[PDB]
Amino acid sequence: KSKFRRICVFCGSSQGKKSSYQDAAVDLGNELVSRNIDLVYGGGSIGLMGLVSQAVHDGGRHVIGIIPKGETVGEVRAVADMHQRKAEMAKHSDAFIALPGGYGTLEELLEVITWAQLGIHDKPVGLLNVDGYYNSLLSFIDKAVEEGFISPTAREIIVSAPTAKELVKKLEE
Amino acid sequence: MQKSKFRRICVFCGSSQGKKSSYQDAAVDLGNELVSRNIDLVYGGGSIGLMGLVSQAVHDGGRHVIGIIPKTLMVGEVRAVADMHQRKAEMAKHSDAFIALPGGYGTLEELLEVITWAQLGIHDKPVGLLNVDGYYNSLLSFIDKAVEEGFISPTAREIIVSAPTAKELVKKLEE
Ligand SMILES: [Mg+2]
Repeated sequence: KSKFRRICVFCGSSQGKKSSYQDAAVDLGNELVSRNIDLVYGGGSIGLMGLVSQAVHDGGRHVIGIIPKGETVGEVRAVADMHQRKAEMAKHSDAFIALPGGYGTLEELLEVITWAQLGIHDKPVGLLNVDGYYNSLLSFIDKAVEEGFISPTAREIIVSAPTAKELVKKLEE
Repeated sequence: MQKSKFRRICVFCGSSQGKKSSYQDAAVDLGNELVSRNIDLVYGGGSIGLMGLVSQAVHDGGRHVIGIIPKTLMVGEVRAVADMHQRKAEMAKHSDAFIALPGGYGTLEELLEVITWAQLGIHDKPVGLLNVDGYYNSLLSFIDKAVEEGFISPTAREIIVSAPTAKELVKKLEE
């Protein structure tokens, strides 16, 4: 049995131009279903977001979408604002994984990393770096670990892998 | 004869001062740019790393400085709010634009949050990067990618303004 009851997945509300990223989202969803882990997410039915949330739901697992202020599958939670949204999503998950996404996923994925670095939480954090999507952002962190702004230890907060299967294999340890 | 359209700008940055003095000079020049433009500061609230260099530079220059700190722990004014989220909200509400000097996870998260809100149209405050010796080059390239793969609209990439010096950066923010 997985040490996680729920994993908060941040990802593209857009589907992207490559079916490769779309298949990853679906696979990640099936990985949660198989490992008996439920899904926490930002809600809605659009983009890689829809796929994984629908994939997890279709597989029979529980899905919770937390929105601020398309349709959200599973249990929906509407909160005050985007701050409360990130507050809530992070207060009910046992790990955070980001799939390729845009500014949205970045910020959320970074606040959580900053929170894990500051001690606020120690949940694992992972990047599903498919087709090299996150390569640069991943080198920038290194540029940040080289110049003196991020410690080699905090850099390790970021777990990465090219596929959902292997990716979860690392978070579980 | 010159007036900036900014009552105050918010500055985020590295808890450290970076390994290159070129980064420290950029934080000093940035504060001297705000002063030279009669722009006050909206920053965190410490005396270490780059934060200290830019806030003290603005203070010495005789401009107003406001630093918001989470009341958890513990120049110019000092405010303490409940949590880290209320911190960003105040800092964002009390400033006209946003700029980032080199920094780590926290700086990058403060930045992506205000940039993301501009994307959603919540606010229209300019956001800029003080690119010291190419520090953010790879971040700018990742975004370029996040534009080619269809996750960041061609226009949303233009939210991030950037330049190698504080003067060159504030001119771009002015528009
Ligand atoms: Mg841990």
